[PDB]
Amino acid sequence: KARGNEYQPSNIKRKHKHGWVRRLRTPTGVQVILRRMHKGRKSLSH
Amino acid sequence: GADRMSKWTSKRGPRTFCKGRGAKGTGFHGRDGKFVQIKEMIPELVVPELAGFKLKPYVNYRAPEGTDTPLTAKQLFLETAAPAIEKDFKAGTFDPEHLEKYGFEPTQEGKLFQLYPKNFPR
Amino acid sequence: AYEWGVRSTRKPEPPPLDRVYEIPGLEPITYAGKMHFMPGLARPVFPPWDPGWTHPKFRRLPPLHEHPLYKDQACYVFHQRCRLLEGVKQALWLTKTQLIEGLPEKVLRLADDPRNHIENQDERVLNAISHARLWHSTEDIPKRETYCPVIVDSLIQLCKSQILKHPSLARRICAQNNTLSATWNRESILLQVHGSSGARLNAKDPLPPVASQEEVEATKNHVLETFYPISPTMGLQECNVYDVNDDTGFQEGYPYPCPHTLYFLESANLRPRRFQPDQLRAKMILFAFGSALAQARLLYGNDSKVLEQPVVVQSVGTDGRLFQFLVLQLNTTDLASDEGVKNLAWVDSDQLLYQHFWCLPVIKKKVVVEPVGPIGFQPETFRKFLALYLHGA
Amino acid sequence: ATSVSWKSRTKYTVMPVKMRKSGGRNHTGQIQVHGIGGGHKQRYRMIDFLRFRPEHESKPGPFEEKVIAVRYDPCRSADIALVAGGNRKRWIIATENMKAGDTVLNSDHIGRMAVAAREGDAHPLGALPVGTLINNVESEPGRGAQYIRAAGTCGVLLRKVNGTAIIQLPSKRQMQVLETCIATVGRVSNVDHNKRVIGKAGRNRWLGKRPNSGLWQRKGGWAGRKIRPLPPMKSYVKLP
Amino acid sequence: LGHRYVNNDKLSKRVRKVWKPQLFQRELYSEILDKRFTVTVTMRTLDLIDQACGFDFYILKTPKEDLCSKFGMDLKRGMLLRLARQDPQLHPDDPARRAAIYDRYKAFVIPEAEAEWVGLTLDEAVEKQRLLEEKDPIPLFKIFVEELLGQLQQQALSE
RNA sequence: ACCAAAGCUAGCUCAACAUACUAAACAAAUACAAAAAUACACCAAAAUAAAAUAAAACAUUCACCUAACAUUAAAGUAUAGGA
RNA sequence: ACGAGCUACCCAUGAGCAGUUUAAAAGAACCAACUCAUCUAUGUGGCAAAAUAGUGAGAAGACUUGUAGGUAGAGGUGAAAA
RNA sequence: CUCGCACACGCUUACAUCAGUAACUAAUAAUAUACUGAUAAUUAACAACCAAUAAACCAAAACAACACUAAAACGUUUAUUAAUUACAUUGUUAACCCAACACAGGAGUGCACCAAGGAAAGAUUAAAAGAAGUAAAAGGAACUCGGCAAACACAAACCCCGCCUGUUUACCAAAAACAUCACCUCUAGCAUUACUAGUAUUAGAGGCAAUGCCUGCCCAGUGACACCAGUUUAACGGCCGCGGUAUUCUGACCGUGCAAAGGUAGCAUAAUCACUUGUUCUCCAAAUAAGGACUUGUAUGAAUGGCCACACGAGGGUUUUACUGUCUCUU
RNA sequence: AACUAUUCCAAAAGUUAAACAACUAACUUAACAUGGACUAGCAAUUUCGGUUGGGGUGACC
Ligand SMILES: [Mg+2]
Ligand SMILES: [Mg+2]
Ligand SMILES: [Mg+2]
Ligand SMILES: [Mg+2]
Ligand SMILES: [Mg+2]
Ligand SMILES: [Mg+2]
Ligand SMILES: [Mg+2]
Ligand SMILES: [Mg+2]
Ligand SMILES: [Mg+2]
Ligand SMILES: [Mg+2]
Ligand SMILES: [Mg+2]
Ligand SMILES: [Mg+2]
Ligand SMILES: [Mg+2]
Ligand SMILES: [Mg+2]
Ligand SMILES: [Mg+2]
Ligand SMILES: [Mg+2]
Ligand SMILES: [Mg+2]
Ligand SMILES: [Mg+2]
Ligand SMILES: [Mg+2]
Ligand SMILES: [Mg+2]
Ligand SMILES: [Mg+2]
Ligand SMILES: [Mg+2]
Ligand SMILES: [Mg+2]
Ligand SMILES: [Mg+2]
Ligand SMILES: [Mg+2]
Ligand SMILES: [Mg+2]
Ligand SMILES: [Mg+2]
Ligand SMILES: [Mg+2]
Ligand SMILES: [Mg+2]
Ligand SMILES: [Mg+2]
Ligand SMILES: [Mg+2]
Ligand SMILES: [Mg+2]
Ligand SMILES: [Mg+2]
Ligand SMILES: [Mg+2]
Ligand SMILES: [Mg+2]
Ligand SMILES: [Mg+2]
Ligand SMILES: [Mg+2]
Ligand SMILES: [Mg+2]
Ligand SMILES: [Mg+2]
Ligand SMILES: [Mg+2]
Ligand SMILES: [Mg+2]
Ligand SMILES: [Mg+2]
Ligand SMILES: [Mg+2]
Ligand SMILES: [Mg+2]
Ligand SMILES: [Mg+2]
Ligand SMILES: [Mg+2]
Ligand SMILES: [Mg+2]
Ligand SMILES: [Mg+2]
Ligand SMILES: [Mg+2]
Ligand SMILES: [Mg+2]
Ligand SMILES: [Mg+2]
Ligand SMILES: [Mg+2]
Ligand SMILES: [Mg+2]
Ligand SMILES: [Mg+2]
Ligand SMILES: [Mg+2]
Ligand SMILES: [Mg+2]
Ligand SMILES: [Mg+2]
Ligand SMILES: [Mg+2]
Ligand SMILES: [Mg+2]
Ligand SMILES: [Mg+2]
Ligand SMILES: [Mg+2]
Ligand SMILES: [Mg+2]
Ligand SMILES: [Mg+2]
Ligand SMILES: [Mg+2]
Ligand SMILES: [Mg+2]
Ligand SMILES: [Mg+2]
Ligand SMILES: [Mg+2]
Ligand SMILES: [Mg+2]
Ligand SMILES: [Mg+2]
Repeated sequence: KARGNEYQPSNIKRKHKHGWVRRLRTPTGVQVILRRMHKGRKSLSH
Repeated sequence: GADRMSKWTSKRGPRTFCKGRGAKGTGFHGRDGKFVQIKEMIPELVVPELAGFKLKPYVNYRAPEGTDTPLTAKQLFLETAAPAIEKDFKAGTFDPEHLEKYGFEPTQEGKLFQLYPKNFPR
Repeated sequence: AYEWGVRSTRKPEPPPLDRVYEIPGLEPITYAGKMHFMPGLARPVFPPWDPGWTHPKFRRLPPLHEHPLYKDQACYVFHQRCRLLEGVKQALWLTKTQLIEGLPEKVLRLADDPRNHIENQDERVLNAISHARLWHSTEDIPKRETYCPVIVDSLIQLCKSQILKHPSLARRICAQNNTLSATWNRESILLQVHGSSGARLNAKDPLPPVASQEEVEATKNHVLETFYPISPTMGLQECNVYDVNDDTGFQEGYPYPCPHTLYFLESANLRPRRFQPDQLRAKMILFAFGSALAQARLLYGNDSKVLEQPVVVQSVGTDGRLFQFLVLQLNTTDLASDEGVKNLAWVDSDQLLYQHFWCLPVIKKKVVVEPVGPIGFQPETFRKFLALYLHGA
Repeated sequence: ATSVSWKSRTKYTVMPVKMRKSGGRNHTGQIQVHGIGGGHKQRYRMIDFLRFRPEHESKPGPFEEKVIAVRYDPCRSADIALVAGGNRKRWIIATENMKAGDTVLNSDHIGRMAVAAREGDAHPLGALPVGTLINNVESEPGRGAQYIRAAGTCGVLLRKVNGTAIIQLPSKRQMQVLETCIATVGRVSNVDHNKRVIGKAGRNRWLGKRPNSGLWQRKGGWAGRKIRPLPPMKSYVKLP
Repeated sequence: LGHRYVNNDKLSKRVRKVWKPQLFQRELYSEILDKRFTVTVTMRTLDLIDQACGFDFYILKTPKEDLCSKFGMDLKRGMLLRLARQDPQLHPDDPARRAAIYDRYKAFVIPEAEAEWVGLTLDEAVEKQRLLEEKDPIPLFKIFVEELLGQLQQQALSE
């Protein structure tokens, strides 16, 4: 009906989807971390 | 958009999220669900009697400093093992097999405080 | 045969061992040196781990056969929670016992004497029912787990109040959760009734035998019913580690040595977690029997003999709305043979203390049709209850 | 991702065991089978489909069991019976008139004289008369029953040749088996299961059946009334 | 792994195509290793064994690049070791058989230091060399004691 | 007269050289939901680059296009190509 | 590569449905909470990148809803509206 | 005037005390829960963390007496071992979250309907037009595409289409579209991850839409079975003419051509090319509307279903009553 | 093309006679599974010549 509230916060969902452990379990994720490390990001992951 | 930067802490999550602030565990969970403390895991402060002794938190200003010599393995070898070794080689009683009389320890696993895997905090 | 695991579930078979382990006289090179997995190197094989000092909690479970009490004879145990498939039939056969419909006439005479009633019976018992079923809790409709023990204890108190008139009742003491182990051998099958019942009323002085000799000798001629396809052991616990010693929950020199009444509550909310009335009857048969057998081997001894002095024990049981009354007379310590004198049991079954209960007024078309309280009340069942409590005096 | 199947329990129990439906999804999570999901919640009763199953390997002989109760099953169309003998109970598929408090024989023994067939009776095929009605039919001896388990179905023993039975499946196809294989004698329970009338779409949903698609497909060549000569006879007999 | 034209007309579609070797399960007997291995081989492998006149022959007589298998190289490392060692455990009961077999392969015999490094991946090699080089660093009490004995014997010999 | 305006520094760019090539900083904590001392396991893996585009369309083809061998010529020659 | 914290459909696991009418918790009836979104008027850089006011439909069911999981773009999902 | 207190989730100090506010936040001020600074603070009993392995148990929750069908969440006991020893660790503020905002929107649960929470108006004036409301003489749909909206009304009838409750295009379509009980075709003779721990009264792939009466003729083409023959239409799809005849219009009959069969029953100016505002009757003072009949519709028509019917519908049409500022004609 | 099923030849494992007449061939095939074909399914890539008293239809080139 009205839109834009699409983000409904959960810490569990957040850290399961985007968390450090999640990024490190697949080789693709590890490449994500690696890219951000390269670009010098302050936060590599959630 | 949540918070990425701020550090993750027990204050942040759900009820199910409990993460200590880094104190060390003193025990385990027992039968009744009640928690059991092991007297051995709780640090026992060893405190000497301070009353009868003379030293203070500060030093007199006119008292001199000294030439700064960092203690080396060598100097410590010379203040302890060197007099005894020279004494027993000059007497011909020196035994290259057992050095244990001079204070050398072959292995660390016997004694209470071991140096290499480092059994004691402080 | 259709096997019941599923390959997908069962713990995955070990990875096929590295090819370098097939070559004779060759030392494989493994990552075991660097203390962590590396690709490019062969998988190390390790000895089953032996932490030279054993830790009580984290050790592997000791295999059962290592126990000191281990025996090769399978012993069938009956504990508090076992259901018998054929309840009273099996119970009887394991107990070598004949069944009689009513209660002993001693008890009925004890029950029908107008002297033996409380002050106002209907008033007090309707109150104990209302209390247990409604008033004892803060909630609208209390569960069975609370109200069954509450009603049995309420009735125990209504009876206990009679200690004024017959002051022999002070010779009793109540006990909760005693170890009971009664081992006996029946027809090449080893049986042990072992466990805890809920509540046990003990007396200082024993109970007078309730069957005339005509009944005992008429019991000598009775043929035990048999269920052919079903083994009589069905529903018990096959057990390879057990002790054979006669044990009643008390040590030597116990001031109240003689078991009087056993109380069995069924407090569980769900139907399937309660006993069928029949299985309950079985339960209290076998447990009454063990309780008796214990004494019988204390006052006489392990020798198997017919008894010149019969032991008598009682038992009551409950839905909390439904009561099972039992009196047991143990005449025999030799159950090995089928052919001798049989023990006796009187069972008054399915005695309703009340029909139904309403904790809220039931309302139809905006009027009050049925008020709050019990529907129907049998003073009879409480009368029998009182009798069985009064059997000593 | 990966899901584990609920179908892991090693030891047989008569007690109902809890199970997880998965509407049509394979272990990857994709839809394999369409139109399945969300029925009533169900427990599962383990059924022993090997009818001849000696309790102990010590006494091999033909044994007899009592029927305790006959209960509805959520998992299959037939009604099932709780059956106890010796120290053991099991769920078996109930034959049409099987009732509580009953006696049922399980036998591996053939003989020259055949047998007068009751309902709950399980016999090897070779031991039966040649016109008998059979259900719960093994394929290879020692395998366990697969064929003819559905509600109110019955096959028929057709003939016996060369130490081998030839039977007629409910689809009216013929099946060749060793005569050493066990079958139960009779029609399976609940014969009116055919004539049940689902009243409302809701009722279908209770059975865990999601509606068909709304997409309109034109009928193809596969459609029409095809009259095919009945298929050749399946033989599970392995020739030397 | 490659591409192909359909019909072999250059003017047709160009299509990715991969040609796979036909594999067989075959058990082979090694003389020097006295064992039967169940191995997946090709018909080309069998023809090469045939052509080199023995299994063990084919494995000793072929260079690393031509076998292409880590397993072939481990087989070879094994029987090469068994040849340089003259390992008695080959045929424990019969020195006749043993000398007989060790005889025909005498052309390939290499010293021992070479023989254990033959079939190794660079990883396995680096590991091996790390293990031969493994030493718990020597206590400074030892070294200081030897310096002291040197000085004391040179103080004893100067007078 | 307001709003404004002016600096010349911070550093950068491109090469040269060069040793050789994952800087600095590690007390504790860090792959539980990274930064949470402490319990019986599992662990791990590879398959051709494609297309936009050029051919005035598009179908075979289309340099370079994350594979060390540079430089002066031979030579835009021999050859290859819906030639 | 990243996305199913919105939405489609599932899986686990919880939670709600008062009064009235009926032999009945019958995808019955009246009507709240609840869920939808009929018709009109407002509003149209608005309170709002879909709302407000009235009015409506369902309201023990193919019902609503919380939490945790799944399916991924040559795909998924779909009581087909591409 | 009334969305109140708490918890979960989520937010993270925005909370508290003192002081300050020229300017910065508040869409203005006054001053301050929101701007500034300094100083403090939520204390476990609630909550999180908080055993395995064998063994007996077929018996729903619904006030549970006992049952219904869709067959149902939730544990006892017995045995074997479970470090045994005060005080462990962590959540405790708020006026808060998702919507770029101090947003009339979105937000689970338990109790409350007030005892708790709050303020529609910065100050005036009382022009037009606009919004929201209350009332209205006589009339009562004459308004209008339509009784849209409104009403002191809150009733009855008849058609079309869909059987029904349900579902759908989040943000222009809620329907006659989809699904659906039922009926039908096809395809399968079977074992450890789907179907399915199932086994042809079963399971998939579809079609059509309950019920009732029915579902006519066609296998030549195109499919699909049968690897060719041959079989199949509740498979894709098809189901005709010209001439001569009863005094006369018609044509039972006659001739002949072509087809695989030549459109059967029914219904019909239809939601059905055009002709079309077909023709007639009823309804109205008056009707291209509505209903009823006639009806070649040469382009209806039988599970791409044909015909009747109950009940149902925020579906689309028509009548009557009543009601009314829709309108006469505005105040 | 790939892939999914079908059918076939070859590959691979085998098996039989010592074959027939007078004075070498033939057959076999459990699951995998390769090379080359066949028939379908599911698909992949690519394109909609121009003129035209606007385009389309017709006409033309
Ligand atoms: Mg957004
Ligand atoms: Mg962010
Ligand atoms: Mg927390
Ligand atoms: Mg919280
Ligand atoms: Mg404590
Ligand atoms: Mg099912
Ligand atoms: Mg059933
Ligand atoms: Mg269907
Ligand atoms: Mg359809
Ligand atoms: Mg181009
Ligand atoms: Mg160009
Ligand atoms: Mg182009
Ligand atoms: Mg390219
Ligand atoms: Mg050429
Ligand atoms: Mg979700
Ligand atoms: Mg209600
Ligand atoms: Mg309803
Ligand atoms: Mg509204
Ligand atoms: Mg209004
Ligand atoms: Mg409303
Ligand atoms: Mg309503
Ligand atoms: Mg309604
Ligand atoms: Mg998810
Ligand atoms: Mg494309
Ligand atoms: Mg798609
Ligand atoms: Mg459509
Ligand atoms: Mg924020
Ligand atoms: Mg403040
Ligand atoms: Mg301000
Ligand atoms: Mg609070
Ligand atoms: Mg104002
Ligand atoms: Mg005005
Ligand atoms: Mg107005
Ligand atoms: Mg008005
Ligand atoms: Mg008026
Ligand atoms: Mg008009
Ligand atoms: Mg007009
Ligand atoms: Mg209206
Ligand atoms: Mg009206
Ligand atoms: Mg009206
Ligand atoms: Mg409808
Ligand atoms: Mg939907
Ligand atoms: Mg819409
Ligand atoms: Mg919607
Ligand atoms: Mg609607
Ligand atoms: Mg709409
Ligand atoms: Mg439809
Ligand atoms: Mg029909
Ligand atoms: Mg119909
Ligand atoms: Mg037809
Ligand atoms: Mg045809
Ligand atoms: Mg034909
Ligand atoms: Mg008509
Ligand atoms: Mg028309
Ligand atoms: Mg037509
Ligand atoms: Mg059709
Ligand atoms: Mg049509
Ligand atoms: Mg109806
Ligand atoms: Mg509607
Ligand atoms: Mg209507
Ligand atoms: Mg509707
Ligand atoms: Mg006026
Ligand atoms: Mg295409
Ligand atoms: Mg191309
Ligand atoms: Mg063109
Ligand atoms: Mg043009
Ligand atoms: Mg033109
Ligand atoms: Mg023009
Ligand atoms: Mg043209």
